[PDB]
Amino acid sequence: EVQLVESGGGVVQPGRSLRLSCAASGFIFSSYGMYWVRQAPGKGLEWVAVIWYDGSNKYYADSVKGRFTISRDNSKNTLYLQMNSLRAEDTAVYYCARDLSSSSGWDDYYYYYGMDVWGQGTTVTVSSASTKGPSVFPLAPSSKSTSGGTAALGCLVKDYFPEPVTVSWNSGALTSGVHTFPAVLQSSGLYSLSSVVTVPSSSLGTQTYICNVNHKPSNTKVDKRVEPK
Amino acid sequence: NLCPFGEVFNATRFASVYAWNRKRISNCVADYSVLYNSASFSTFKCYGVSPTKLNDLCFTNVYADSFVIRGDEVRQIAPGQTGKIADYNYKLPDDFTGCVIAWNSNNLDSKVGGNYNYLYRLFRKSNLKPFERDISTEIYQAGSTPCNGVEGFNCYFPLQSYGFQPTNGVGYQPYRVVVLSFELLHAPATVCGPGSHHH
Amino acid sequence: YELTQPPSVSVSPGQTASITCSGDKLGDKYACWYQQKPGQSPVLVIYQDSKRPSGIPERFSGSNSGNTATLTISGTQAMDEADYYCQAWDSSTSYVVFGGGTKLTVLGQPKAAPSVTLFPPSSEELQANKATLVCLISDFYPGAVTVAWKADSSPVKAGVETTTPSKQSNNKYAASSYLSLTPEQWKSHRSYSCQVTHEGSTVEKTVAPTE
Ligand SMILES: *[C@@H]1O[C@H](CO)[C@@H](O)[C@H](O)[C@H]1NC(C)=O
Repeated sequence: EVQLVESGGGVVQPGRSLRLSCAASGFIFSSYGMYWVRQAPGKGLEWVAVIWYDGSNKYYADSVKGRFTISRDNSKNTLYLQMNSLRAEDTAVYYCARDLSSSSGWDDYYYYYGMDVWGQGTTVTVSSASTKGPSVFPLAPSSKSTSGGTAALGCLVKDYFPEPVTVSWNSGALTSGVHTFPAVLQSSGLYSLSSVVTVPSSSLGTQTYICNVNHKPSNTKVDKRVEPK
Repeated sequence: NLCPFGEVFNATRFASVYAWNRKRISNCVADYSVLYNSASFSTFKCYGVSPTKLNDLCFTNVYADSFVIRGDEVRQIAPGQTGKIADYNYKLPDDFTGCVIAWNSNNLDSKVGGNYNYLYRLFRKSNLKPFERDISTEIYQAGSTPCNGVEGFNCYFPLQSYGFQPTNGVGYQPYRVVVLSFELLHAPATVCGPGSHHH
Repeated sequence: YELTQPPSVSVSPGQTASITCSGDKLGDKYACWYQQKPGQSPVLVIYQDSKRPSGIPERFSGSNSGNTATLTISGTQAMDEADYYCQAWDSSTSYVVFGGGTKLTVLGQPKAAPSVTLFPPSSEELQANKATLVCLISDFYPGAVTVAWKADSSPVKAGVETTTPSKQSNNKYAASSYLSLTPEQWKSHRSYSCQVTHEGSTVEKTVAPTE
């Protein structure tokens, strides 16, 4: 099986630097041009760099010229991207990709066609610190939720810099009617999201509703009961 | 050191045009005067550059594509030509900056009885793109019925051989060609003339 | 050098779908086409203008002429709904160029109007000296929606962050918008309103500091 595996992404502070790896297996790596391509959240694919089958020729996109360095160890089946002077607009998933054309080795000729193999990506978030856990506030169901067939209630999970947050209801017992939203990145640099559940109006007296929020990186866990107060 | 142009031009054997050979030249002092002052070249057309001031400039890379064609096909090694060669064998781009060099190789590539080592591509499903090279021996289908073995109704092998005999007409004699393309990327310039700022 | 694509293209299942890609003398270079479904890596569906990689369904075809490359999907299917990018590697300088992408949508569902619920700031958050209005939009099968905030029919300028639509479990879409306020300016307007626009049809919901 042909396989590319990216690694080395993470959270990193702007102006600092970081080295990504891409491990190839299942094809003769030393005989293929290789690419780095990135995708910022909710944006398109951006070409980053490209390197010849032997590392002789290297080409970079203008946005990263002078700051990034592409390289390969053909003996170790590996592609590297050295990212220096990281700006905030570098936050993205970074894919390594292989060109479908292979050089036989005999005369310095190479024509790039499509990129047929892609890794799964490695995520690089470049933010200015502030690794905090969230504050969870309840979104009570109001009197205009009460007069439909059913009613909505939720949890606001506000102001937590480590993007990864987990939100269940009643220790996972409550599953249907639940949408947890993607987070917004506030200009403050901190993330914030909401989870909501649609629920029978008449059950607001009997059935209790607690939302469970787990923010691993800050070792935060919060249960919050949503009453209709 | 001196750029190994000797190894490219005075090369003992040359390539078929369909499988044109490229040599990247880097990290050396290129004395271009040695070329344009060998007045043995039958064609020496340069596009976009000075004749001699190349001897003062530096380049990231110099690429030398080389091959053998017949004389009357040399006119096809130029921007925006059509013909068997430029369409199916070696296409130059329209914005080409570089030099085309050709000379008659009858005394080296013809032999009494005929030389059938130098080939060219006769059939292709479409035109080559600039600086593309194709060496597939896939069976060309001109007819309607698929071929999968060797030949059938209009199922031609795509390559044909030049027949280079010493007594062929000048237009049908073998010419050796070398195409120098110059590359100036935003990186260290490694191929330099002796009259540059660097030395 | 730029390659420019249509931002979105929708198509009913079974219909033919076409995505264009325009650039200067693009006919003189080879064009590739990549498919990317959500949370997946890209996959090559067309290379060399028109060639189709090994294992790619035959309904994917491609052309390139003049300055326009065109990806065509005959008999478009549910599993073809994705973002599609074109790409060109310039024969010169070995420079790679992607298109802006195209959100191909396959209409496998009937249009559904959004369900908007506006939450006023929780008293816990007020006791914490902040105030956040939460506008939750759910059950709109066509993904696109537009949000607009207002303080007493006067349009709110800043303090708004809005999510892009995301599939819920029933294959419909949902989105959220948040408006940040200090408790002063919360209490100092008669009402706030969230206006949600979906396929030309707008619905608004309103809250007041009193209620
Ligand atoms: C090739 O051989 C000829 C033989 O006389 C010589 O004059 C010339 O300098 C050599 N080198 C090149 C680059 O042609």
